[PDB]
Amino acid sequence: AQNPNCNIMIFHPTKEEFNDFDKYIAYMESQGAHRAGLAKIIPPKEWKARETYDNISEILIATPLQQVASGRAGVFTQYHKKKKAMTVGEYRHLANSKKYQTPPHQNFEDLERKYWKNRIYNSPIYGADISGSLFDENTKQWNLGHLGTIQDLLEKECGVVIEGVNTPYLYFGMWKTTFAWHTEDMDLYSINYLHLGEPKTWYVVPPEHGQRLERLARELFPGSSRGCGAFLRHKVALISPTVLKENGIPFNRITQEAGEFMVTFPYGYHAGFNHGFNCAEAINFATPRWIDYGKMASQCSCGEARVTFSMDAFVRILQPERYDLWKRGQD
Ligand SMILES: O=C(O)CNC(=O)C(=O)O
Ligand SMILES: [Mg+2]
Ligand code: NI
Ligand SMILES: [Zn+2]
Repeated sequence: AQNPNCNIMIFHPTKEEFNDFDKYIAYMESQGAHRAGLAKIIPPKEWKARETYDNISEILIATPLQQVASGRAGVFTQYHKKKKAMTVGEYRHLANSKKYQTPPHQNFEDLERKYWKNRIYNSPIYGADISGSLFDENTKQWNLGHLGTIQDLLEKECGVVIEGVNTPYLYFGMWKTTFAWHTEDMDLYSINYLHLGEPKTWYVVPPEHGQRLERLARELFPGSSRGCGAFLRHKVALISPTVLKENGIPFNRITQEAGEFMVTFPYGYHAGFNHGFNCAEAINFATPRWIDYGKMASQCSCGEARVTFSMDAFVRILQPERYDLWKRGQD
């Protein structure tokens, strides 16, 4: 069995190996990469996502989200308070202001220590979940707006044609902006490209151990757990590395830098934070190996998780017993 300790693997494809996206995912899996839940892919030196980032300031962040925490430093939830619209140039200036800018630090480990010590005492503003792409149309390799769609994969594997579309999302971050512990919708893969700016630190639980994280979360967030049998689908709970280690939960960590891709694998729980002003692009995708995870994915039916149009068909076809209850949650 490849990668039996479930370590995060880092790949360096050549320009020739970068042509065929599906083939390279399957290669990484042949080497055991999925067992970690997360892999890093450094593009060949010949590749670029676009020519420059000099002209992005007029993108609009229609609903910036202020991330307000509650709890203790290592065990907390966050809620998202909606703020007035601002442009990417306005948000970058805000991120760089004395109130929001990254503090002085020695290295990534010192900054990580400061994040976990101090996150809860501040409310950073995240420009998350913005439909769109920064890949040039002429970039043919690993262009997250040109991937094979999840609806086409379901149709190729299972024969059933379904409605829905699959497009990328932009994330504009600042110091301390946070992504809570989650797996993807329907335990899909995700791919994330960090276009510019400061790093993103990731934490991940191997898929084979995801239920250990769920049991810890039910203990640490006991009211939330009574409210919903899949409350991590709400994407609000944070648990620090120190707390995970104290409770014996297997995990790994890695920092992504500008110019690098990360792939999350089906049922790989992940969480993390941004180091300073940045911009990432991400999208969900599927492969044949996903289908079995989709069939078994938990679902929130309490009403909180509220998701895209295109998840309807995935539930309806892969989980017909759950469909009626889940759809009530959506309505
Ligand atoms: O970058 C973020 O805020 C969150 N990203 C992801 O969870 C992902 O790419 O799967
Ligand atoms: Mg612009
Ligand atoms: Ni994710
Ligand atoms: Zn719920």
